[PDB]
Amino acid sequence: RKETYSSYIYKVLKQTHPDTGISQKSMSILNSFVNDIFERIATEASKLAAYNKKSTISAREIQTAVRLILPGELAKHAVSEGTRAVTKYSSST
Amino acid sequence: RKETYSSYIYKVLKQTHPDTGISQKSMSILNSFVNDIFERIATEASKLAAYNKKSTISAREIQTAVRLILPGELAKHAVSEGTRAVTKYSSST
Amino acid sequence: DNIQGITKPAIRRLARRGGVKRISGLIYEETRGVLKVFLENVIRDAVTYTEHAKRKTVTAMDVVYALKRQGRTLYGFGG
Amino acid sequence: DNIQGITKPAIRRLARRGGVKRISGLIYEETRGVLKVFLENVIRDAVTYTEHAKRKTVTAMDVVYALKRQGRTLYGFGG
Amino acid sequence: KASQSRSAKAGLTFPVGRVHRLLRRGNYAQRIGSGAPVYLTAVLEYLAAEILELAGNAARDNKKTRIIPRHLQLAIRNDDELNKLLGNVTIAQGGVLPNIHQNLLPKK
Amino acid sequence: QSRSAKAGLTFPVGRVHRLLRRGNYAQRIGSGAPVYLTAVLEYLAAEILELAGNAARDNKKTRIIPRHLQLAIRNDDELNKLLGNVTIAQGGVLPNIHQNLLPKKS
Amino acid sequence: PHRYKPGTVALREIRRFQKSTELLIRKLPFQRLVREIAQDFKTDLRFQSSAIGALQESVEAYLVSLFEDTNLAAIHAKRVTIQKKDIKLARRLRGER
Amino acid sequence: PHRYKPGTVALREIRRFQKSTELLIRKLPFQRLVREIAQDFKTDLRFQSSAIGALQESVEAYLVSLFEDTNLAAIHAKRVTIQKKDIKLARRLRGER
DNA sequence: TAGGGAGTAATCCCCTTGGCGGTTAAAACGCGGGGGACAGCGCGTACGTGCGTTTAAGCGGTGCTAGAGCTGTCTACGACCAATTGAGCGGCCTCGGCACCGGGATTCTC
DNA sequence: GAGAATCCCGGTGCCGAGGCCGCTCAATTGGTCGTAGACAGCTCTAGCACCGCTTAAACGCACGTACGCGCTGTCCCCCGCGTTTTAACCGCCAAGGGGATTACTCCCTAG
Repeated sequence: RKETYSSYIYKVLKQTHPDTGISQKSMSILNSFVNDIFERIATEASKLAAYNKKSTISAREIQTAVRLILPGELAKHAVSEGTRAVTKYSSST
Repeated sequence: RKETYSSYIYKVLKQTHPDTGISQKSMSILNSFVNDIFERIATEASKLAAYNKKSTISAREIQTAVRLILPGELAKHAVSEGTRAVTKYSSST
Repeated sequence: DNIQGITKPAIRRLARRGGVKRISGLIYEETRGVLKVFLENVIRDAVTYTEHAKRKTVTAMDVVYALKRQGRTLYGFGG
Repeated sequence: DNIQGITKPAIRRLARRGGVKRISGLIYEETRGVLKVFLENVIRDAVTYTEHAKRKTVTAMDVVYALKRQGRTLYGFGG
Repeated sequence: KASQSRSAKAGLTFPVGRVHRLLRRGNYAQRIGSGAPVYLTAVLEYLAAEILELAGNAARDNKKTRIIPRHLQLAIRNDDELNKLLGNVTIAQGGVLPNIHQNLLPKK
Repeated sequence: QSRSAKAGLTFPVGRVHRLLRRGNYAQRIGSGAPVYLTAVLEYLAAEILELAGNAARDNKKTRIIPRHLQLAIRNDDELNKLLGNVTIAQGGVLPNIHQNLLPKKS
Repeated sequence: PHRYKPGTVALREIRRFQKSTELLIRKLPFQRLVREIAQDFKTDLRFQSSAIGALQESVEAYLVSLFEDTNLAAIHAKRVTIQKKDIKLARRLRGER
Repeated sequence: PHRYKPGTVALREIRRFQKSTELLIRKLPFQRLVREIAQDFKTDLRFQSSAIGALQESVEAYLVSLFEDTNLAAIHAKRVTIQKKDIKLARRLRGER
């Protein structure tokens, strides 16, 4: 048993490019890329939460970590996508 | 109510030099040095523990850590003195 | 005129710290343009740390952590 | 003939990947020297990850972690 | 009583619960809030979607139907925020963008 | 009885064990591992204090200044590439004068 | 009528600043500069005194670390005087673009 | 017959090598080199071919980046032919000593 | 199902932002002069080009066996909890190392 | 040979660097239990070794020509220095706004 993200990112590619094939090595690069991005974002958030003497990770410290890591227009588009996703998910009423 | 290390480095300094005086900026400097070395060693030990599917940190992983980051003659001095302290503790259990 | 705060004999003082016999006259404004991006690059990561701390003052504690995050960890002011 | 196992047009191939025009003859042993000082720092860290893991063979994992160390990271073999 | 996963509650195709699992036993914090995996999942959504967009346009730019790592390399190195984010990582089997200095040309 | 005195060290093994366990590095932690880290921190502290002491006595002062600390870190090459990314405060730079910049002849 | 050769007193004051390690940057203009560069994002900013000293030490260390590198680029350029092209090649070889 | 100007078919070879993505070092001398360089640190050491490919890709990227750095330092020095002092300058200003 | 971690909020006190003013090292500015950077031209040789002659990379095929990797089982190291004592932080007190100032020897430079 | 410009020897507050007591949490000791690390034992992938055909890549000698390099004449723009002048800095007084902290509470995140 081993874990990969392959079906999800495959679906992401079929949403915008239906007639496009895939090399397995390309999944190896892109899986390493998404794991590396998750890696830096998560330890930046943990480092920031350890700074503020807090024991809890919420949306705001990863928001600040996204603002710290990503370039500015990617930062603003990423926080736009994240805020609309978390407000859609938070409307469970 | 912060915690400092000033008494221990003062004791070590008087063990090696019975005449030297020290300034507080130097104490802040080498307290930051001690915390930087401790933090780098600690995240490397946690990384090597999580990398070998290992849920406990024992002296073997910090031995590999002080092997891999510290310079070589300092590395084998640190390995020798740390193993000497390890047998001094296990003898005086 | 506030951007003219940094003065040319101070740039000369920084130049003779490097040990250079001859300085041409364009080096001063070149170093001005170099430094202007440079300090703003740590003001970028200082005031966001300050804002996430719910603080409206900066200190010696977040600026050293900004330099430690980018990669010039500095000793003397704690951290 | 091990350190000169790489051949004279091999540095030429790595040269013309780099967009160079004219190449001297004394640089080949010097590029071999920076090969030596690069591969010592790589495989000493690789063999520390190797015999820490109680194995006497290097896998695809410890080499890319060794490469992850100094900041020259490489994708493709992360799984 | 049966309800589906949080990923389509947030309208995302990446797994929210798997990200929550990795954040839980990744020993980053002793307590993890509810809204953190949703935000992180959305960020990974947008990053992967943009990288796949640039790769798909690169593969269309070479008249192929498959994603070669050359397409990934040229899509990353051609664009400049992806140049700044991914400056220190070497793509496996990527190659080098063509550039000649102006003084090295046969100027005559 | 103090564990530092049991291990023959002058550094607070309990303090670094506390910092290691409440630092979120692993679920479980060892017993001789904080002793080992304590011993190596004592060694690096003693060696840098010895180097700073020598750099104090060669310039006639009995007081440690950060300029003496810079003089103590930069001359030792292994320590220098250990701290090749570290800026010191109020330490200065070593005096190096280039031979082409040095004027005259002989 | 004692006129020095140009560069000798430059090297002498280079030596004096080589024993020297004090701050070579005026405090209040740099405080004005950091306030006018920090005002643009969130106004009414209070500043601690030690943060300005940390900023002074970091800008001075970055300046001297860039200046040694561009001195090496200049002495490699078979010249004694520096130029903008040495500064650009220093920034290119150190890699901050 | 018809010849070519020296430095014109070299442009064609440059564009051929900067199109072609293939591997520029033979696998058996490199594997002999890494085996005899890993023998010094530890004996009886086996290897993996994926590790061989990762190592060769790392060093190929390293000579490539170092080599346009050397080329840029060479055209900085108002020359076309590169020399060894360009390599030493590139290593010194890049940070590895 | 539980419990304890942010969250709110009020209060105290501390530092830091303005505002005084003198005075003073220090920057701005203009001026004489001197090597340093600039292009230009010639001398030679070193790298590019080419064909003859290896050679030992590459494929690919097979044979063998270490060693990676999964499972089972055990027990002892370590988290957890309750009581305890001591030691390291801190306010306070006291005094001499070094910077500062004054004046004489001494060394590169012209 | 002279002359700025250093290095070197001696007097002076000082104010900032060592003791010391008070004492409050934080390191130490003991008991319990439930799981994780270590060892034994197991099945097969995969790494090493060698034989042999093919040949494209590599070595070596020959030469020819641009390009690295030595020298040279020259604007000229940086460098030492006198003269204003202008803002930096030190001493200080007052405010009040912002950080620390106490203290209960509830909800939401661990299990």
